[PDB]
Amino acid sequence: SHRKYEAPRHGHLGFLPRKRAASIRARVKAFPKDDRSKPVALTSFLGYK
Amino acid sequence: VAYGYPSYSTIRQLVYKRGFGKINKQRVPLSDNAIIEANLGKYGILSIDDLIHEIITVGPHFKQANNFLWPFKLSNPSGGWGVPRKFKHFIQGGSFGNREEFINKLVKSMN
Amino acid sequence: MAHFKEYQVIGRRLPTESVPEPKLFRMRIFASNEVIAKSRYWYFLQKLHKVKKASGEIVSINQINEAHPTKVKNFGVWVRYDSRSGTHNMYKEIRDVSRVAAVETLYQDMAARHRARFRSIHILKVAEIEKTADVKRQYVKQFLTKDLKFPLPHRVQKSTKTFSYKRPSTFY
Amino acid sequence: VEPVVVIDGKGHLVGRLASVVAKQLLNGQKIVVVRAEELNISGEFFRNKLKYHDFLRKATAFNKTRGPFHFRAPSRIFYKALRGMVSHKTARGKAALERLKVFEGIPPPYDKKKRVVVPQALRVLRLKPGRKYTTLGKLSTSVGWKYEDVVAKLEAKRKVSSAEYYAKKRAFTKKVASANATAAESDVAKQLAALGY
Amino acid sequence: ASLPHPKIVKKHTKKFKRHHSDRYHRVAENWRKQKGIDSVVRRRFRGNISQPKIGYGSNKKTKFLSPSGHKTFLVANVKDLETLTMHTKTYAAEIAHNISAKNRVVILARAKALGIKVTNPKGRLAL
Amino acid sequence: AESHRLYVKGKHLSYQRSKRVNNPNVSLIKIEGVATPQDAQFYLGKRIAYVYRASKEVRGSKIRVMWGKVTRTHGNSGVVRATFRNNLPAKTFGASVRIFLYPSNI
RNA sequence: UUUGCUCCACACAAUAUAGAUGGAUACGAAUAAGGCGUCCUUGUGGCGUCGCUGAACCAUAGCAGGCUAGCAACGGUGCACUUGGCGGAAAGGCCUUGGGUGCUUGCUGGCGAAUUGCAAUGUCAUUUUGCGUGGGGAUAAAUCAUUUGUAUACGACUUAGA
RNA sequence: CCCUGAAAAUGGAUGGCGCUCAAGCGUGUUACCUAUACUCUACCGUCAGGGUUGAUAUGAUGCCCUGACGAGUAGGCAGGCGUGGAGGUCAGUGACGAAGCCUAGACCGUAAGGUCGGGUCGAACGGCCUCUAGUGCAGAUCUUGGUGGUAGUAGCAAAUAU
RNA sequence: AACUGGCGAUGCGGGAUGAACCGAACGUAGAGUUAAGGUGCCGGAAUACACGCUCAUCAGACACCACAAAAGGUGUUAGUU
RNA sequence: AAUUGUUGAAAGGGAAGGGCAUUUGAUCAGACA
Ligand SMILES: [Mg+2]
Ligand SMILES: [Mg+2]
Ligand SMILES: [Mg+2]
Ligand SMILES: [Mg+2]
Ligand SMILES: [Mg+2]
Ligand SMILES: [Mg+2]
Ligand SMILES: [Mg+2]
Ligand SMILES: [Mg+2]
Ligand SMILES: [Mg+2]
Ligand SMILES: [Mg+2]
Ligand SMILES: [Mg+2]
Ligand SMILES: [Mg+2]
Ligand SMILES: [Mg+2]
Ligand SMILES: [Mg+2]
Ligand SMILES: [Mg+2]
Ligand SMILES: [Mg+2]
Ligand SMILES: [Mg+2]
Ligand SMILES: [Mg+2]
Ligand SMILES: [Mg+2]
Ligand SMILES: [Mg+2]
Ligand SMILES: [Mg+2]
Ligand SMILES: [Mg+2]
Ligand SMILES: [Mg+2]
Ligand SMILES: [Mg+2]
Ligand SMILES: [Mg+2]
Ligand SMILES: [Mg+2]
Ligand SMILES: [Mg+2]
Ligand SMILES: [Mg+2]
Ligand SMILES: [Mg+2]
Ligand SMILES: [Mg+2]
Ligand SMILES: [Mg+2]
Ligand SMILES: [Mg+2]
Ligand SMILES: [Mg+2]
Ligand SMILES: [Mg+2]
Ligand SMILES: [Mg+2]
Ligand SMILES: [Mg+2]
Ligand SMILES: [Mg+2]
Ligand SMILES: [Mg+2]
Ligand SMILES: [Mg+2]
Ligand SMILES: [Mg+2]
Ligand SMILES: [Mg+2]
Ligand SMILES: [Mg+2]
Ligand SMILES: [Mg+2]
Ligand SMILES: [Mg+2]
Ligand SMILES: [Mg+2]
Ligand SMILES: [Mg+2]
Ligand SMILES: [Mg+2]
Ligand SMILES: [Mg+2]
Ligand SMILES: [Mg+2]
Ligand SMILES: [Mg+2]
Ligand SMILES: [Mg+2]
Ligand SMILES: [Mg+2]
Ligand SMILES: [Mg+2]
Ligand SMILES: [Mg+2]
Ligand SMILES: [Mg+2]
Ligand SMILES: [Mg+2]
Ligand SMILES: [Mg+2]
Ligand SMILES: [Mg+2]
Ligand SMILES: [Mg+2]
Ligand SMILES: [Mg+2]
Ligand SMILES: [Mg+2]
Ligand SMILES: [Mg+2]
Ligand SMILES: [Mg+2]
Ligand SMILES: [Mg+2]
Ligand SMILES: [Mg+2]
Ligand SMILES: [Mg+2]
Ligand SMILES: [Mg+2]
Ligand SMILES: [Mg+2]
Ligand SMILES: [Mg+2]
Ligand SMILES: [Mg+2]
Ligand SMILES: [Mg+2]
Ligand SMILES: [Mg+2]
Ligand SMILES: [Mg+2]
Ligand SMILES: [Mg+2]
Ligand SMILES: [Mg+2]
Ligand SMILES: [Mg+2]
Ligand SMILES: [Mg+2]
Ligand SMILES: [Mg+2]
Ligand SMILES: [Mg+2]
Ligand SMILES: [Mg+2]
Ligand SMILES: [Mg+2]
Ligand SMILES: [Mg+2]
Ligand SMILES: [Mg+2]
Ligand SMILES: [Mg+2]
Ligand SMILES: [Mg+2]
Ligand SMILES: [Mg+2]
Ligand SMILES: [Mg+2]
Ligand SMILES: [Mg+2]
Ligand SMILES: [Mg+2]
Ligand SMILES: [Mg+2]
Ligand SMILES: [Mg+2]
Ligand SMILES: [Mg+2]
Ligand SMILES: [Mg+2]
Ligand SMILES: [Mg+2]
Ligand SMILES: [Mg+2]
Ligand SMILES: [Mg+2]
Ligand SMILES: [Mg+2]
Ligand SMILES: [Mg+2]
Ligand SMILES: [Mg+2]
Ligand SMILES: [Mg+2]
Ligand SMILES: [Mg+2]
Ligand SMILES: [Mg+2]
Ligand SMILES: [Mg+2]
Ligand SMILES: [Mg+2]
Ligand SMILES: [Mg+2]
Ligand SMILES: [Mg+2]
Ligand SMILES: [Mg+2]
Ligand SMILES: [Mg+2]
Ligand SMILES: [Mg+2]
Ligand SMILES: [Mg+2]
Ligand SMILES: [Mg+2]
Ligand SMILES: [Mg+2]
Ligand SMILES: [Mg+2]
Ligand SMILES: [Mg+2]
Repeated sequence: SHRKYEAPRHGHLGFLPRKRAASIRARVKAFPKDDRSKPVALTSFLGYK
Repeated sequence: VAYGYPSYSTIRQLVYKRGFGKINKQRVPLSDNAIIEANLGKYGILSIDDLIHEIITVGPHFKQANNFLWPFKLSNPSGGWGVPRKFKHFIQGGSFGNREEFINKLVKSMN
Repeated sequence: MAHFKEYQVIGRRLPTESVPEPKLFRMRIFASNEVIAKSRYWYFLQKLHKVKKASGEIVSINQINEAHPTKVKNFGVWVRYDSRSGTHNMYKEIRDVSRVAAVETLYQDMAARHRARFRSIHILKVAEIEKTADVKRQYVKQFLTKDLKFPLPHRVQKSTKTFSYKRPSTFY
Repeated sequence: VEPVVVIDGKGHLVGRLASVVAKQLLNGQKIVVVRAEELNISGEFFRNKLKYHDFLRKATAFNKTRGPFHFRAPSRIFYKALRGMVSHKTARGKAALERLKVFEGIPPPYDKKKRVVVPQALRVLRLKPGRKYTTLGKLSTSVGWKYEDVVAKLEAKRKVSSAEYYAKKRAFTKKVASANATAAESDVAKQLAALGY
Repeated sequence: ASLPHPKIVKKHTKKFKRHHSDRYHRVAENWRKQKGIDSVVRRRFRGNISQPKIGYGSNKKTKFLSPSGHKTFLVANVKDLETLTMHTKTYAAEIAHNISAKNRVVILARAKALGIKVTNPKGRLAL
Repeated sequence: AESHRLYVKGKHLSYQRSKRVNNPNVSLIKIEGVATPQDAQFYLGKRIAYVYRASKEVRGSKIRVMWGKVTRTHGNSGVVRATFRNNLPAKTFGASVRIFLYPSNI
């Protein structure tokens, strides 16, 4: 038939699949655009929560 | 049917090559002049070309001379049919009915 | 309907006791073989006279060979055809080299531009246009202007193997 | 004829190349297609953009992964035009396909081999002058194909090294047809001339 | 040495095997004709097994002839083996299956004596 | 010298077929450089070999041959029908094949 | 754990093979325009030439291509070596120096070929593996169990342990 | 001819790919592809027409020539194949191995079926002419028995505790 | 309801697909020729020939058959008064 | 017999099995004389 009362979907599909991840160190899928005029230094860093 | 007007040339080449006789049925190949003579000799006709003559002229004995000949048995035309669809009249670009002088070329391809 | 020949045809109302030598009418049929040509002759006579094939006879069927087959001519053409919504007369002009080679492209033009097949056309009249400037239609008049010339650009060559090692020209 | 046939896609109408590539494949002729991004399609870019989107919408409902896969790169579009002209689910089809390679640009080996052309799919010969058509690179890039700039970078450098290559070549064949002219009018040469050579 | 005969032409060497004899055990390969009303087989749909018909029957010339050229006749003792005495170019003798070992050697022997072929000349042969 | 080929190169294209049933009794042969079916009435009645390999040695080689003959011309493009001692495999579809020069007529 | 592993060398063996049997022979771009040669004021340049198919070009003669003599050249090509350099798109291949060496049908010779009996692919590709031989080179780890809890229904994850 | 008029529910269908001086539309010209159809030949079976008792060898419902035909449910008829028992007979087979059972070994038959090798076995059994019927199975939610997949699965958790 | 032809009881070739459409009705085979239908590739078979027409920001593409209409257009085409 | 264990050979990209035909592997008859 047709819902009855429209209402939004539970959950966000752009976080699929809900599997456990490859490793504990989630990966940087991206880095800042490069400004090759600045001095050079690292663009991320690591620590422990 | 497709039909029309045979020539002596294609009456000749039909009898010679595919003409058989009805001799107590038995669809009998012609192949010797004394096959004819024994059965159409009655009415004249004592040679294969005697047959041809009595056919091609519709002479006095064309009924028994004709029916003596067992219905001919042609192949599909060699060149093909020249029409694309056959079951229209000849005049309408198909293959049936009287096409006259041309019934020959057709026959001389099916023989 | 095929590759065309012109045929004069001649028939006459089968003689009777009290009317021997009936009157003889001729047509000029535009057909492919002599068997169609006589068919058309009767098709059209029964559109004018009280005849049919059943009661008449063809007196002579004779092919007519174009008089000057290496003299380009400008042909006017007169036609009647049936459309999907009624029937109508026309006039076209065909530039070619024999009355018959024109009747060929006519039936093609009628077919391509007006979706009309053989069965729906009637060739009212084909006529060699003597003096120029009686040439009414433009797609013809183009070809009658003095010292006419014209290139054939972007020329395209029929390759005889599947692969080529050049890279074509269209030069000419 | 040849062990492998290298095809310079540039200037070739998708389906008319796919058609001839399919047939060379199935008759046992290994083929490699290059510069697939420079491939052509009849109709202006919008019609072919619209067309790819129509494709793009078809997917398995309960699971978009199992359904039709849409590939963006000018070569995979080309392989797709091909594969559907091949009985590709048969043993024989997988056979014929493995004889085929498609690339963007002209990568190594094939940049030094000679690449060949297909007149019967050559747009400049096929299409009517004045029709509008589509370049597969632009069409790919507009639906997700990533590497359009990198390829033309890599190519703009290829076509340099090759002009040099050709340059030395044309310079040398000037000597060869030079030496070839001292040898003319000799006894040898005029004899060959008689035998057609 | 067998009387001379046209090339033996078999016509359909393959065994006609019952429909779905290959699909349920219960169903022997022993030919049976499909009498049901839908059966593709009975209907001769294109790609199903074919059925036994009288066009397949062998040339009366070569019919019954084994490879050699000899219509094999079954034999239980010398008396029977003797019925072939004036016929050896035409009629091999197959020893019957229940004939003992001491009695095939009488029969084998006598075969050689008289010039008759023995088809299964090895059964219970003391080797 | 470097070359020893006394035959013309060929390819095993299809069996004879309709749209939907084939006929392994005729194979159809593509002869290199033969284009019209005028061009291909020269190879009529020539003998054809599909040569191939195997792992069991036989009469003292590991090389085998299936022998055949061109028999008629097939359609407008210089393909040729041919029949063989045994029918060619179907795996051989798009495998090479030798049309010889014999029987000859020059 | 029975002297194993690996790169180069040859030998025998096995097992393959979607299908060698002279050579996949490199500008780019245009097509209502271009390639090549040449000249100059280096241009969107003058002048010449060509296309109309690779029907080309290169190669190709020699026991499947054997054994040998010489001449004219100083050219060609095969190989293994070395000189300098280029190529990262998948470079893994290209160009160059210099000797050594094989061949050369560029030309002129000596010798051989049969009997495979009038055809029977008449065998000369390249895959991968296996076993011994000796010419270089190399001496790990992962798992079970135990263990953490940043993990977990179970497997799995994450730690820790000479 | 093209466009507008022209709005539905999984994602998708000129059969697919794809095609634009078409691989589109109308029309013309040829060439070409291939049904169990047509033509010719071979073989099988059916029907028909003829020939042939003359002994001294083997079939007279036989032998020989000849022509034409061959779809099939329900259904008719025909000619054959296989079982249990019965009369006749082959002075049939067999403890030097009957019957049975096994056998991607062999041969005959268009087929039902028939024959043989080898293995296993242990007491009986068969050809031919006749006689006879409790005479042929895939099915009937068939009868009785045996066996699988399911599956080492559901589960083996009330009654406090060891 | 009528006449015929069919399907049923019938496979074969074409119509992708399909009881009835097209073709053609079946003993076992060989060689050939064809029907209906087709011949870019899938797919055997001319990316054949010739004249036109069509460019669609939801072109179009073969009977039965898997639908579209009135009404419009200064797109272009050829005709009429 | 269904069904099962072992052993041996072989095939297996969303069933299996079948038709015509041939490659290859294994196995076999007859026929030369
Ligand atoms: Mg709602
Ligand atoms: Mg509510
Ligand atoms: Mg990323
Ligand atoms: Mg990244
Ligand atoms: Mg023909
Ligand atoms: Mg001809
Ligand atoms: Mg025809
Ligand atoms: Mg048609
Ligand atoms: Mg004929
Ligand atoms: Mg008429
Ligand atoms: Mg009228
Ligand atoms: Mg009219
Ligand atoms: Mg052409
Ligand atoms: Mg191949
Ligand atoms: Mg899917
Ligand atoms: Mg596809
Ligand atoms: Mg293949
Ligand atoms: Mg063009
Ligand atoms: Mg049989
Ligand atoms: Mg049954
Ligand atoms: Mg039914
Ligand atoms: Mg059924
Ligand atoms: Mg005995
Ligand atoms: Mg036994
Ligand atoms: Mg025994
Ligand atoms: Mg095939
Ligand atoms: Mg064919
Ligand atoms: Mg064969
Ligand atoms: Mg294959
Ligand atoms: Mg193939
Ligand atoms: Mg392979
Ligand atoms: Mg280059
Ligand atoms: Mg330049
Ligand atoms: Mg220039
Ligand atoms: Mg220049
Ligand atoms: Mg200067
Ligand atoms: Mg300059
Ligand atoms: Mg200039
Ligand atoms: Mg060249
Ligand atoms: Mg040499
Ligand atoms: Mg010499
Ligand atoms: Mg010297
Ligand atoms: Mg030297
Ligand atoms: Mg790299
Ligand atoms: Mg690569
Ligand atoms: Mg590298
Ligand atoms: Mg040297
Ligand atoms: Mg040499
Ligand atoms: Mg050799
Ligand atoms: Mg070692
Ligand atoms: Mg330690
Ligand atoms: Mg139009
Ligand atoms: Mg859906
Ligand atoms: Mg549609
Ligand atoms: Mg189509
Ligand atoms: Mg199309
Ligand atoms: Mg057309
Ligand atoms: Mg012609
Ligand atoms: Mg043609
Ligand atoms: Mg049929
Ligand atoms: Mg037949
Ligand atoms: Mg009688
Ligand atoms: Mg019947
Ligand atoms: Mg019977
Ligand atoms: Mg009985
Ligand atoms: Mg009984
Ligand atoms: Mg019993
Ligand atoms: Mg028992
Ligand atoms: Mg056993
Ligand atoms: Mg067995
Ligand atoms: Mg078994
Ligand atoms: Mg058997
Ligand atoms: Mg037997
Ligand atoms: Mg036997
Ligand atoms: Mg035994
Ligand atoms: Mg026993
Ligand atoms: Mg006992
Ligand atoms: Mg008894
Ligand atoms: Mg009885
Ligand atoms: Mg009972
Ligand atoms: Mg039953
Ligand atoms: Mg049964
Ligand atoms: Mg049951
Ligand atoms: Mg039962
Ligand atoms: Mg039943
Ligand atoms: Mg039961
Ligand atoms: Mg039970
Ligand atoms: Mg169970
Ligand atoms: Mg348990
Ligand atoms: Mg449990
Ligand atoms: Mg419970
Ligand atoms: Mg308590
Ligand atoms: Mg009807
Ligand atoms: Mg009926
Ligand atoms: Mg009913
Ligand atoms: Mg009926
Ligand atoms: Mg029917
Ligand atoms: Mg069909
Ligand atoms: Mg049809
Ligand atoms: Mg029709
Ligand atoms: Mg396809
Ligand atoms: Mg084809
Ligand atoms: Mg649309
Ligand atoms: Mg709209
Ligand atoms: Mg819509
Ligand atoms: Mg469209
Ligand atoms: Mg209509
Ligand atoms: Mg349809
Ligand atoms: Mg209205
Ligand atoms: Mg309207
Ligand atoms: Mg209008
Ligand atoms: Mg009007
Ligand atoms: Mg799967
Ligand atoms: Mg002998």
